[PDB]
Amino acid sequence: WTATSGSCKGRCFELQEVGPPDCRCDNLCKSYSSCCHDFDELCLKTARGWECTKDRCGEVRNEENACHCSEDCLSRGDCCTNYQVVCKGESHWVDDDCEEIKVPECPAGFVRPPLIIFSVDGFRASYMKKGSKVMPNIEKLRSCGTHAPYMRPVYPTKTFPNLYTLATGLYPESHGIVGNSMYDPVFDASFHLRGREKFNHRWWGGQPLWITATKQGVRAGTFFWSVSIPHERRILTILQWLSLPDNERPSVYAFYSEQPDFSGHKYGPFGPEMTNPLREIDKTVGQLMDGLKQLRLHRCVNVIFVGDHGMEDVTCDRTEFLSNYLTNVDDITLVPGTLGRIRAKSINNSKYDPKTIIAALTCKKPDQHFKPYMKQHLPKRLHYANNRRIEDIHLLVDRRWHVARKPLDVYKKCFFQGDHGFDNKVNSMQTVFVGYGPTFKYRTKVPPFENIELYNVMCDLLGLKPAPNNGTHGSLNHLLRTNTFRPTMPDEVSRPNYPGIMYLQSEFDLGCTCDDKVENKLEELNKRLHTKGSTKERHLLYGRPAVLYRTSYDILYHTDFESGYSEIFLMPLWTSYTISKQAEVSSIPEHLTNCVRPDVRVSPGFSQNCLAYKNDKQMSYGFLFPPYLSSSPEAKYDAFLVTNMVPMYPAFKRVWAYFQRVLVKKYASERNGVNVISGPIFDYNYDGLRDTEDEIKQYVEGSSIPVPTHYYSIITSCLDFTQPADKCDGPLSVSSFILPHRPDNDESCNSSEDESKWVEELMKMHTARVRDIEHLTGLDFYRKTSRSYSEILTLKTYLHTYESE
Ligand SMILES: *[C@@H]1O[C@H](CO)[C@@H](O[C@@H]2O[C@H](CO)[C@@H](O[C@@H]3O[C@H](CO[C@H]4O[C@H](CO)[C@@H](O)[C@H](O[C@H]5O[C@H](CO)[C@@H](O)[C@H](O)[C@@H]5O[C@H]5O[C@H](CO)[C@@H](O)[C@H](O)[C@@H]5O)[C@@H]4O)[C@@H](O)[C@H](O[C@H]4O[C@H](CO)[C@@H](O)[C@H](O)[C@@H]4O[C@H]4O[C@H](CO)[C@@H](O)[C@H](O)[C@@H]4O)[C@@H]3O)[C@H](O)[C@H]2NC(C)=O)[C@H](O)[C@H]1NC(C)=O
Ligand SMILES: COCC(=O)N1CCC(c2ccc3ncn(CC(=O)N(C)Cc4ccc(C#N)c(Cl)c4)c(=O)c3c2)CC1
Ligand SMILES: [Ca+2]
Ligand SMILES: [Ca+2]
Ligand code: NA
Ligand code: NA
Ligand SMILES: [Zn+2]
Repeated sequence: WTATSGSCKGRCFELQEVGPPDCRCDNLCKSYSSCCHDFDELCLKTARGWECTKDRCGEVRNEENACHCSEDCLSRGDCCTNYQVVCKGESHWVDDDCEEIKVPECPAGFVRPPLIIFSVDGFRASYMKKGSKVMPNIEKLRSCGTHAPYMRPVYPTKTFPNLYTLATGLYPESHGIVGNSMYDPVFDASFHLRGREKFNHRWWGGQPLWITATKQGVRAGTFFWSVSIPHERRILTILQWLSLPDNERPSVYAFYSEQPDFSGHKYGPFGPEMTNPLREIDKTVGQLMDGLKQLRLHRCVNVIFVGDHGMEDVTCDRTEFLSNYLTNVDDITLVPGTLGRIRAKSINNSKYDPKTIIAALTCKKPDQHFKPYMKQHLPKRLHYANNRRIEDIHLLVDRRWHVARKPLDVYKKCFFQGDHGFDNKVNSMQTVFVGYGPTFKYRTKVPPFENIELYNVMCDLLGLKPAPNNGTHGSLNHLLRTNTFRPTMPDEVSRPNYPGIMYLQSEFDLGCTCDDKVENKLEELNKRLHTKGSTKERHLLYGRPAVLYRTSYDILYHTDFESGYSEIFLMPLWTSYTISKQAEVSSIPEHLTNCVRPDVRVSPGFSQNCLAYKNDKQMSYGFLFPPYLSSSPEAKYDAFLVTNMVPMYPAFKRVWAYFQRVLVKKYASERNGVNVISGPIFDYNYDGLRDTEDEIKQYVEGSSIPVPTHYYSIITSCLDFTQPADKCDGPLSVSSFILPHRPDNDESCNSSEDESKWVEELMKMHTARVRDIEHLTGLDFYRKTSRSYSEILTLKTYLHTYESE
């Protein structure tokens, strides 16, 4: 109930929202149908349009007009945005030369440069180049300020998850807005873009920028807008708030545009109809910049021009139907479209089996345009599992395609030609970032980066301490002229032990055998030096990783590799080795096929054992440092130490052996040497964070050997590939992966073929950031380099995407 019989007189676009049953006058009242009776009349004036003309100059004020051209308008803060241009001989902002903003040039009373965030829905990254001839204002912001060639959205690449990620610096799994459409099984409620349900605060987690600012005494309202408020009126409202008294005026502002997304869904990303919406958005930026220039704020404010996601070509006829795969299609509920999410129709149904649904959807048609996953099996880079609103069954849909339950869902609603929501590494889903103002750099291009990083930067821009979030604070310092945050390396929590030779062979009863008894002071001191760390500078190029939790571990040195060996998990946490361009690949000798050797530095009680692998009919083993890459037949014995062994399913060993025997050498050839760090990951509760010992759900049968959920590698070389990896003087280049440790290769439809036809494709799908591995391991990498810490943080957030240009 609303008593709509109050008034908006003197209250138009008020900042403090007033509580029902009293009527409202704020920018959201229309969405709630709760505006006062006279809101349209007083707050949504339209008379005489949005622009001054020559005949209107110095007019007598008429309060009915949409905006004003009278002499008093500048002091009232309510001129039309072109007033100085038409009536005072001023130039439009876009026609002015660009001039470096070295210091903020603000009116008296401004405590700090305001921040204006201009967000555009569906603004695909390539629009910046392809539409540049029709977007002169946007082109000036881009060429004069700081810009990236593209910005990576979060998955799913939908509106509400991405806009709220921009506001919070959190993954959708953490902020709770996991789709444009969501069902919560605990609320027994569905969230849609259309409807009142989305108004309930129970959906919205984390701490958005407006709340962060308000808590710290910086004034800021929410970033939402009612759709029916026209763009010209949103801009005039922002400019009027900027003319408020010092004690009343906000420091952060948000404009939102529904375009170009709206027309993109109808016409496709590059439909001829798309030129006009891009023109109209550019005109709106022009209105803002002209308005700022009138108020002498155009060299004071920091402006961020930012998109939520791009747009792909998608039509009705490119739809896969679940009724073509399943027979029981009426026992499921599907969230459809550019992603699929599947749950049971009824919770009273104990005859609902996710296993049988997955099997009936796996590699069933040769051209199949989607792939089913249990959520914990999705690529870890998506960070899309740790929330009750994310269904156990997920469908990853090919770009350009849709999934639907039954044909009747599609014709009983071709309409549309565009859509979005696909994997966030897809080129068509990439969006835009431009920063312009005193605090951003001048005429500067930055590498592509993830939208999760922006919350920290906006906090820096406003002098705020960020709430805990998923950005890496310092990784975007290169965007800023000043206000840089000074990041520092986390302190190491556990110091390693360095064990010497402490155990005789006969103390071990591991059930292992090796043909190694086949037997010089020249070469005995030599190998003693190797065991002491003489080759360590070759194989550990960036220092040892720091362990950021409490644990018991040993450093083990060898000719060809170094490791950090966990006495708790009975295997390395990390294994580090360098392979030059000139390195040679060899075989495992016949006599060494089943060789496993006790390590006389490590107790029998803290070792794995061969008998457990013999008894476990499902589980086999592999090695972290590959025997194929030994530097000599004598060094090869080190690779068969029990302390280099890890548990591996035979299906996974096909993947791992191909990576070790073929791909490491190929990368060494291409990149002029590589340094590799490899290791296990345990994430049984799919939270993206390292498991404690008591979270492990699976062991090698009848032992205390824990089974990893994933295996990682981090592959580093010189950015200047004319220098070898082990003698690099400048910036680094990295690619990394987090491969799921699965007992089948059901994910790869071509797995019955030779590894050369499917393994590398799998690895590409499971590409990762160094920072993702750090979360999953409690390790901190690149501790000892010649590079600045901010640069290393940028390197740790890099993702190698394997898309074209
Ligand atoms: C990305 O960045 C984010 C942000 O930094 C990282 O997420 C953080 O992870 C922390 C570790 O998991 C976690 O800290 C825990 O917080 C518990 C208190 O939780 C509430 O308070 C916070 C702070 O105000 C709030 O933000 C939380 O909000 C969540 O929940 C509501 C719904 O209730 C949502 O609206 C919101 O979207 C958000 O949901 C997300 O998080 C929850 C987990 O909290 C998930 O379940 C959701 O699916 C969703 O992802 C909460 O309202 C606190 O209780 C924890 O402490 C326990 O654990 C320690 C172990 O050290 C133990 O010593 C304590 O005793 C304690 O145990 C008690 O609780 C147990 C569980 O019920 C119980 O078994 C015991 O008996 C004890 O009573 C813990 O400190 C933090 O909340 C989140 N924050 C957010 C915002 O998500 C994220 O990890 C990053 N991702 C990556 C990959 O790096
Ligand atoms: C976290 O706080 C939640 C909260 O304050 N509320 C819950 C939500 C509640 C509410 C009330 C009325 C509304 N009217 C229109 N739209 C559309 C709308 O603005 N865009 C499409 C643009 C937009 C801009 C910023 C963000 C962010 N970030 C997002 Cl996601 C969307 C609402 O989304 C909307 C939301 C307002 C109260
Ligand atoms: Ca959108
Ligand atoms: Ca975990
Ligand atoms: Na076995
Ligand atoms: Na297969
Ligand atoms: Zn859309």
